[PDB]
Amino acid sequence: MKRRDAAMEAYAAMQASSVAEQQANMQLCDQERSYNHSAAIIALLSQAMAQFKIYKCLRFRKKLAIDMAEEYLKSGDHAKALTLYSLMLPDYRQEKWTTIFTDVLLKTLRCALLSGSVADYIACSVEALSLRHQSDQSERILILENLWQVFQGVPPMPKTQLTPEAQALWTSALANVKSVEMCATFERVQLSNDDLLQLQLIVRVLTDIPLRIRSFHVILADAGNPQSYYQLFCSTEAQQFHENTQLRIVRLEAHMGTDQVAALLTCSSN
Amino acid sequence: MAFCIAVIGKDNAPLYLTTSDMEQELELQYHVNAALDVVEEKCLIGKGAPESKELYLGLLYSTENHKIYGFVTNTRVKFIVVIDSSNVALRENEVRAIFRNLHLLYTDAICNPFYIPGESLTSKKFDRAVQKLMSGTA
Amino acid sequence: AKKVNSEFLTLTYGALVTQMLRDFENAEDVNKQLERIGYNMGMRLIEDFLARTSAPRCLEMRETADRIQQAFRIYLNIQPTISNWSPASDEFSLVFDSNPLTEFVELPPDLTNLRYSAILSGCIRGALEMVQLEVQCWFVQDQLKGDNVTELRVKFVRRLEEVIP
Amino acid sequence: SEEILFDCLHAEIVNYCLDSNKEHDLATLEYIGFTTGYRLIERLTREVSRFKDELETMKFICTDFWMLIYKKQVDNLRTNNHGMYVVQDKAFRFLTRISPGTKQLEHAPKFVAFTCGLVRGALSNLGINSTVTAEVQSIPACKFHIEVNRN
Repeated sequence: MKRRDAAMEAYAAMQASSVAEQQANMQLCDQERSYNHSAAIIALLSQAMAQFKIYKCLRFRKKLAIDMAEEYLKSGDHAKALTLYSLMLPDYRQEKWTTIFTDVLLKTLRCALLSGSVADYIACSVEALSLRHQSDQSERILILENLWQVFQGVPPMPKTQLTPEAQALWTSALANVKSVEMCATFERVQLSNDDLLQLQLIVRVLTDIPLRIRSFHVILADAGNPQSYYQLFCSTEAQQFHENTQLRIVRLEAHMGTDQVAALLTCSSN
Repeated sequence: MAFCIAVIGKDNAPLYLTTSDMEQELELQYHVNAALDVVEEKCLIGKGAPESKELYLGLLYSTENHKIYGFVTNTRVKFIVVIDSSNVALRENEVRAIFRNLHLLYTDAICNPFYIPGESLTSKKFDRAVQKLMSGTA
Repeated sequence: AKKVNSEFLTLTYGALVTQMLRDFENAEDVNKQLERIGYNMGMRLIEDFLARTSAPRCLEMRETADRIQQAFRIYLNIQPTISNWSPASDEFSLVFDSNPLTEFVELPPDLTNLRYSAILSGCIRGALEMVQLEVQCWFVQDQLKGDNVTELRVKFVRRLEEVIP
Repeated sequence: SEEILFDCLHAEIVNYCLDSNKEHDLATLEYIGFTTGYRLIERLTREVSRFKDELETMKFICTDFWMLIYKKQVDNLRTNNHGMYVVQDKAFRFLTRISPGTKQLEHAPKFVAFTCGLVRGALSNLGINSTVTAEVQSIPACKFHIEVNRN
């Protein structure tokens, strides 16, 4: 890697002007230009990762994997980089190291936007939303509005940040792509013979910038039978079924501003 | 002589300030320093990183200008300073004394009833405790 | 090993203060609980202090000051230094460099009105009324509330007397 | 005679129990207390090398912690194969002051919580874990029935 960097400024100095032995240095410059492939970094880190796994090492393989992904970004092959990052977020989230987690998250969003993988884009964006208090507020707002845009098809505003090719990437997508922390509150689990339950779940929003209040759906849990706070009139359940009934929510179906979260912090049971 | 202080909980890190003797730690390895730790565990952990002894780790982990010296308590807390000096004329004895001091300062921040254990060290007092440690032994 | 056998007590006290503080929102409510619980505790403790120091009984505030600072010596292993007497000898001040019963309980809990030494105030008053000395107690200075020395104050209010044979 | 403070204070806790919860007593007392005792335990019999993992029967560490606090030794120590086991103690300090006649039995959970709430160790039977119930049949004779946080 240092060698590639050194090549960068070696170029730069070569642009300066270019009487004895200097042509040799010129062919040297050209030959190391041949060396600008720097996939050797990839191969070396490949071997390093394997060997680290050999002694039951996860993080050095994990960190060198982030190095692999970042050089993929320098390689421009953002696809493999986002594949790596997609594998690498879960372990960071389990690891809880709140410093690194957002630090890789911003890069992962960068890969999602360049790739146009709008599904991964929205998922990582909403997980960022869930706890985005470390970053600046207005940036959270821009993320949210871009998210709503892409749920309803509008491209995100950082047009200068985007390129026409990536514009094509994500305009092309969404043909298959389909479908802040809050809490589920059930007043009565283990139903008796006759009762009713209304909107008791409480949708707390950890984000400062409010989620826009338009709609929402809850899908009636099949457990047993198939069926700044905001408290409202939704109140789905109004009927009677068999007793000893419990409930459990898969996902928010969050139709507040967005269509749905696509990321599973819709806890089933806290 | 950058002492990246890092107390670790069971798994996560309650306090890991970035300070030394002179002034703040500029070098941008912090979150990935904690990532050095997550390779000090899940890798350089072996069957050893947790023990039932007041843990002398003379260089459980080493690298250029960055040398990790570790400690663990029966409560599974990970105590780690890093020797960020390729070498300086300080010998492990004062490092042992420093882990004594850090043990005591951490557990006296623990002495707070208000502060729930396992959370970010709120105490500006335990701060200045760590700060005097850094200003002295770095 | 065992510089302080009873460093346990201060952590128990911190547990009690935070438990109440969660229970009762107000610093004032827990102030009354601390005062009354100190009252019962000091009622428990004064008899033992008079079993050991075997004092005659306090008929003079200089004697009261010496007795109670001796009790602090023998109960909380602290050395309060009597000072700031009243011209009328009612007030005197007890100089605690380290409130023993607190070891960085919390310097900022973001809560003024929450006074810690109220347990001491309750103990001193309940003790005193066991020995027929109704004296009010409060705290002129308190390190935790931003001071450098924690200073209890007591002023001789009334001489209780046994009556109704 | 520093104990008298704690005897009186725990006595008055035995006094007030508000009806919201039985034991409002959270365990931060236990957590910070074992951390303090372990400040005094700056040495315990575990080898200098990190890999060779030796577990210290928290039974024994409980003995030592009593000597640091309860001062009198745990006597009859019966143990099942797995993390479930018990201590049988003829004398208990807070129940030494109550009449030995088995008439005042309720006052135990304040006792048994104090031996719970001590952070665990990864290697089992390492000396620090705690989750404990008590069944005091005879007054001085506490019966702290242990259950590990694990199985």
